[PDB]
Amino acid sequence: TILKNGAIQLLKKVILRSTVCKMDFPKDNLFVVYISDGAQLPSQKGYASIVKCSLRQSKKSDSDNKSVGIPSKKIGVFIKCDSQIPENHIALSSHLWDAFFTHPMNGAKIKLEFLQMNQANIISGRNATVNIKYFGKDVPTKSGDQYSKLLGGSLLTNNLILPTEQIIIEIKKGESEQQLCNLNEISNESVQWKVTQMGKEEVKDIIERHLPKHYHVKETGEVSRTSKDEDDFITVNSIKKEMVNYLTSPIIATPAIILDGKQGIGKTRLLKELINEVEKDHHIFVKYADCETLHETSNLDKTQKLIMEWCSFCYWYGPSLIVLDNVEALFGKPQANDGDPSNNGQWDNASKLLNFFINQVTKIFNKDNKRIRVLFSGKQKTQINPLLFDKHFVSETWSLRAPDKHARAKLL
Amino acid sequence: MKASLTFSLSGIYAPCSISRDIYLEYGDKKAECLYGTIRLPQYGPGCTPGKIVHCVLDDSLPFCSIVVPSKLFGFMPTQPTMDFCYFEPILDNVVPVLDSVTFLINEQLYSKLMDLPQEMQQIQFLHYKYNINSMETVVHSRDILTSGLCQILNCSPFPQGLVDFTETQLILVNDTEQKLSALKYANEDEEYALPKIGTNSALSIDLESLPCTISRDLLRPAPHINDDNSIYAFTDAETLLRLDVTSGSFITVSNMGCVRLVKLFVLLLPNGFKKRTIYAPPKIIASFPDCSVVTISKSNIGHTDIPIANQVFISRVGGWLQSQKCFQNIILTTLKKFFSESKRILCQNDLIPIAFDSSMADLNIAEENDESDDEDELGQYYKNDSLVWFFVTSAELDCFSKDNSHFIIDPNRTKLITTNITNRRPLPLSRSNLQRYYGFAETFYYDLHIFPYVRQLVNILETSFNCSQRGITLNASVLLHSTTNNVGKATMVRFASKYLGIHLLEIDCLSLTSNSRQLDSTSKIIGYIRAKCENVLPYASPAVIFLAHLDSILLDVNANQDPEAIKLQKSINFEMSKLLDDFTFKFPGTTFVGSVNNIDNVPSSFRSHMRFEILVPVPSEAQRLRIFQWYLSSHELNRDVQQKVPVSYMDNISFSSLSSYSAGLTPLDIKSIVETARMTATARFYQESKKCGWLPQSILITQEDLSKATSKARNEFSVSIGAPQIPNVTWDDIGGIDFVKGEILDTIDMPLKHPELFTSGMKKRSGILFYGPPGTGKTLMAKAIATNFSLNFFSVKGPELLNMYIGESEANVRRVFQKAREAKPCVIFFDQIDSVAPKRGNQGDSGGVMDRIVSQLLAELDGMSTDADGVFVIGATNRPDLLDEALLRPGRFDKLLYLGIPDTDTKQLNILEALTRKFVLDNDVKLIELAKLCPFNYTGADFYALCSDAMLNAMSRIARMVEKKVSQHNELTGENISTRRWFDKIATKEDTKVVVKMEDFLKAQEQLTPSVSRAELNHYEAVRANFEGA
Ligand SMILES: Nc1ncnc2c1ncn2[C@@H]1O[C@H](COP(=O)(O)OP(=O)(O)OP(=O)(O)O)[C@@H](O)[C@H]1O
Ligand SMILES: Nc1ncnc2c1ncn2[C@@H]1O[C@H](COP(=O)(O)OP(=O)(O)OP(=O)(O)O)[C@@H](O)[C@H]1O
Ligand SMILES: Nc1ncnc2c1ncn2[C@@H]1O[C@H](COP(=O)(O)OP(=O)(O)OP(=O)(O)O)[C@@H](O)[C@H]1O
Ligand SMILES: [Mg+2]
Ligand SMILES: [Mg+2]
Ligand SMILES: [Mg+2]
Repeated sequence: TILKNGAIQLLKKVILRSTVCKMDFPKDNLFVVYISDGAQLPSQKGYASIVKCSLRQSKKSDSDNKSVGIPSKKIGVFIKCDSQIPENHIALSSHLWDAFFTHPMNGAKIKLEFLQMNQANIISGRNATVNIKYFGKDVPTKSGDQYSKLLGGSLLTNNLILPTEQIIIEIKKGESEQQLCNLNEISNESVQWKVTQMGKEEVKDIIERHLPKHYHVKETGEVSRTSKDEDDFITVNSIKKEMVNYLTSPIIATPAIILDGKQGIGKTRLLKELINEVEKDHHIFVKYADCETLHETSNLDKTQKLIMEWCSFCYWYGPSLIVLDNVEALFGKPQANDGDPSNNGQWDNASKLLNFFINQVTKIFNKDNKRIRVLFSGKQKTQINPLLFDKHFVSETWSLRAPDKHARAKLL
Repeated sequence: MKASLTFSLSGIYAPCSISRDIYLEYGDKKAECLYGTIRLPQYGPGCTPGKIVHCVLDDSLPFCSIVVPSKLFGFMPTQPTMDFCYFEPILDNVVPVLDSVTFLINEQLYSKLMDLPQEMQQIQFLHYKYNINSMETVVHSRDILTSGLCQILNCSPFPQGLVDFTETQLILVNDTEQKLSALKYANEDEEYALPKIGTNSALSIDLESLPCTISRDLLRPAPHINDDNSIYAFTDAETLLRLDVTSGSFITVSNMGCVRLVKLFVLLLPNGFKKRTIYAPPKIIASFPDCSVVTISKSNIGHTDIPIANQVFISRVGGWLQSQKCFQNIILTTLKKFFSESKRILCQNDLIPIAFDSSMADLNIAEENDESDDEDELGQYYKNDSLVWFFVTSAELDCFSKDNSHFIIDPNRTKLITTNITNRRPLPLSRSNLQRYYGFAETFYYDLHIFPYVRQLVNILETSFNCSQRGITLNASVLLHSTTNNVGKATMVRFASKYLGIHLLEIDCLSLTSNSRQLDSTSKIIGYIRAKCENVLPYASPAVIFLAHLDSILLDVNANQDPEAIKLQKSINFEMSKLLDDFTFKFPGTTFVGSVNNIDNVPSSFRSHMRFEILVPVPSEAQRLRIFQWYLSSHELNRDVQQKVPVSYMDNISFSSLSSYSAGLTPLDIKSIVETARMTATARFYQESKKCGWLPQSILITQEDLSKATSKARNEFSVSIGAPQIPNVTWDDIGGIDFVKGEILDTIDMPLKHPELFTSGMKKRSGILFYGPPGTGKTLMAKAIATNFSLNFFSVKGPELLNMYIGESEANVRRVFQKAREAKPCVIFFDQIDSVAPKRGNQGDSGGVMDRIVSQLLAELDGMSTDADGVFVIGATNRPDLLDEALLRPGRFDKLLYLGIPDTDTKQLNILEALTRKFVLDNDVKLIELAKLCPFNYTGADFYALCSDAMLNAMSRIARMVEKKVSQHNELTGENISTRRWFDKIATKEDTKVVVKMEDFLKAQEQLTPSVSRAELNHYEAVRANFEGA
């Protein structure tokens, strides 16, 4: 397979699952990815793209304006080997997630194409310019030359975009290959630039794409992210140290774990740092929701739609860990006293929801042990709906306890 | 490593000869003999269990190619063999050593083994006789040396390993039953009967559904055509004396008016298949009826299969899988997934299978407006979950006049058709086994005998399949119920459906509705089930409609029956019943198949119409054997996992043990047990792998693990549904009670564990009460005797039967027998029974609630469970005379447990002998003199108080020591340090832990408090004179 230019030949195709490993070399290269030493590499240069994901469009016009999905716009990258990642996963560079126009997150699948560039595309001989169009308002432009350093200088490709401060890297000119281009070895004498000025009539056509703006809330953008409100935690009780091992075994007795303890003993912060550690160590995806917010709990159908949404989302991503805060408000037995249990019918409104959830998840879990797990939080093991225990949905368990004076002081 | 593989006639201890190149990757001076990892890929979905062999270099083999001895695979090379292995070299060449070695030999040779008069003489002769090498021999259980010789029975701590010829168990076993004569290495004794070479056709060979799908790689021929062979059938070399033509790659069958042409190929020795049958892919068996086909014919006309079909015709087969918009989108795109790379090869009216992943419903499968080359890569990431049949509607064509006998679709041709639905019978499980090919969550294969009610239900349905020839519409229906949840009703019906070859429709009433019974909503409930029924049933199949958990919809309200509540439900149940009748009138058969939990509250106005009322039990001990067999079956554990290590049980387990230790458990508990075991096994595996050393390349399961899990499960049951504070004490600690505890314990032992004397209709000592003074422990002995036979346990903690609501407070009484009946081998204990037992002749005042609860309770515990034998009830109260009348036969307790004061000096010593054991006893003076010193007026609580005082005083003495040492150390410092900063952080056992001496007992022996005055004992014995002196 030789492409539209005889300079380029196509070698092999694979699909791989995106993960985070926090290895990058921004002072050297950006538009690059790293692949396991077990995934023996046919070529260090290639093309990649997100495998687009969105809901079925199960309703006419999807109830919203956008008519058709934007194409993949696949980007060429360098590929470099490392042992530090598990098989078939990919480390995707920080300045590449933003090009793929979604927050950096272990999750969606990547396309990977392996490529040959022939001697027809070696150093020099096409001293091409590139437009650096400003896609949003900025200081009166800095020099184009500095971008040859600050983009690392490793690689480029036509029609590149960088939303971090909204610049477009694009060229469409004769006497250039208009493809993947080398840059790492190339002298700055062999390249030119246009720091092309602002213009609404140009940018508004690009803004017709899917643009769920990533930093729409004011935080000084990616330039400074003036929005931190979090920290580490004081490692008081080792509960983290047990659970993070357990919940990441190759296989588990049942899909569910329950976490309980006295009000204010610190469920929430602990869950946040369990999330963060799981999100950093072993490539598990998370989706997280609060019983306060999904106020559909007055109705069945839309709530059912939410549960099927979470199920589907999980099953399309990699291994994932669903976590729920104060589950009693969603699935708890609605009267703590049994009372008259609706003339002993016992099926009050709530339990239906939980039954549908357990049925769906069980159907998933019988397929493959990793595909989903769930982590409840509540006040007391025995106060949540016994039907949760009846079906043997949960087994292993932990409780937090009043921290012992020694660690308590070390916390203080 | 995907090493190339070759086989040799060489024997079970001939070496492997390894490839001359790969020796550079493995051969090194560290090992005197090489040992390598043998994993020949067998037919199967799972990987290969690990084997290990003695190895040598081969000087001659082609690159990356290996010779193996055939004998370890249970065959000689009489037929062609697989040409690759997943071989691996072993780091440091290390091998485990067996503790157990065993060998089964026929009686005649065994006589020679006995004629060898000593173990060392036996070893010396026989190892040389068998050409074995000392230490250098490595073997497996289920190695068979030769026919009639050396079946390897059991090995430990591994199933395979090295033998220490100096110190291993080399166990003689005599094959007194000649079982070895049943063993064979596949070798034929003679040429097979009547070869038919040169005949155009052959007969008397069957067809047989595959146990699983087989890869593109496992067939030796693999011609490069992108789509040519999907039907991919195969047969062993027997075909070569049936088909004379060179094992030709495609052959044809016709019977019953059909046409089939089938791609047919060889089969290899590494196999479990039987002779003389075509092993049949699903698409083959679906095209034939359930009637057998036993015929084959040679033809070359494949070139006449028309390479252009200018149009394409098809239809979906009807089924519940087709009715829903929330599936139609995936089904419609599955059309594309099908016809892409499904170049047709076959006659019209064919049944092509296709399958999909039901999770995918809400997902963009990322092909529309993506194109390029991704779709089969996602198809490599997915795996399917449910399967639908497509019917090959006859094409109407103009490229050729021949249209019916066979045609080829090519996706370069743009047509399809969607003629709504066609109706066709679904295949019977006994022939098809269809589930196991596509690997879905298999239904449990019931047998037709051992769960007799299943035979009842499946016959009840079969009535209406069979009566279809008699033309009568039988209108058969059934209504399943159980006294407890989790009995698998739905799965059992599913089984029946697949076994009989009959469609099934399923809807779950916990799911079906946007709301429960409510105002202005009966239409919103009932129309939904009406619509979803109408969408399929009158179109296609035998009529089978399954409704789960109907009690959600069909309910009856006795009280709180206000109009705005009652009128809706009361309309609802009829408004359904009329629809049920309408379905039974309009459609053929209309087999309603209901299910419910608590049967009592099904609407009688509905249930009267129903008929068979099958009650499905909790599984007996004889049943659950089959349950465990299923879940421990290799199929059920070597799936949902994906790491290459396989899992198995091993021969130390025996289902009998679990059958002894498992009862009162549902199938869900059994599954949870087995998976808890699998979790423990994998955890043990990886944790050991963290240490360098010998461990198996497979994960193994133990009886002690299973037992521990069973205890865990029974605890989880007791915590969720049973009582808190389960039976949890050593009977060893209830000292001093004598033949009184003898008669008690025997009275509760014998009906529990010698049932042949007790499996009878007469009364059998169902209840006991206790009336000793306080301070002799009744409450302890109750939980202890419960622990002695693992009785189910419920404690009435006194007055909690009472409640505010006159007219409902008695409900806790019915509850007691509800929970007892739910926990058949149970002990029910009313502690402080006086709290609900005044004088039965109470008062001439009002008949207040205190009388109405107790008399009703006594009457019901006299009048019920007296027939439903099994329960036991216990009561204790330290004051006899208030339980005056219920000591007569109508109160039935009738048992004289004056569990009172001790009577003998040794027995009172036996108290402290049973009690003190948990701390360190002094014996520098002997115990008996304490009993001699005691006035004969004390009880176990008193002897407890004495030992407690003594040991606490000794703790105060060691405290008064170490506090002095701390004070001295403080004076040796700033006298101001934190009390933690020395003796505690040093954790000095010597200065802190248990010490005692008998002089602290003798000093504590005076200061007790005998609050049971002798006047009290005298009064109680005076009552005993008429309660018990008889
Ligand atoms: N172990 C800990 N490590 C770090 N911070 C902690 C820890 N325990 C408590 N905190 C701090 O105290 C706060 C109180 O806990 P948190 O807000 O998470 O409670 P919560 O689980 O939401 O409580 P509840 O749901 O009972 O109201 C945390 O937000 C965090 O700032
Ligand atoms: N007798 C059995 N043999 C084998 N597996 C069983 C058996 N009973 C239950 N199981 C397993 O446990 C599961 C029980 O779930 P199922 O949907 O069958 O229950 P159900 O009949 O709806 O129960 P319930 O109405 O009491 O909640 C089955 O799907 C199956 O995997
Ligand atoms: N083997 C034994 N023989 C006699 N007494 C014992 C024995 N083991 C323990 N005891 C004592 O029996 C005492 C229990 O006394 P008793 O049965 O009167 O109390 P209880 O269980 O509170 O009573 P109730 O049945 O009224 O609820 C315990 O405090 C313990 O010291
Ligand atoms: Mg909280
Ligand atoms: Mg059920
Ligand atoms: Mg008591």
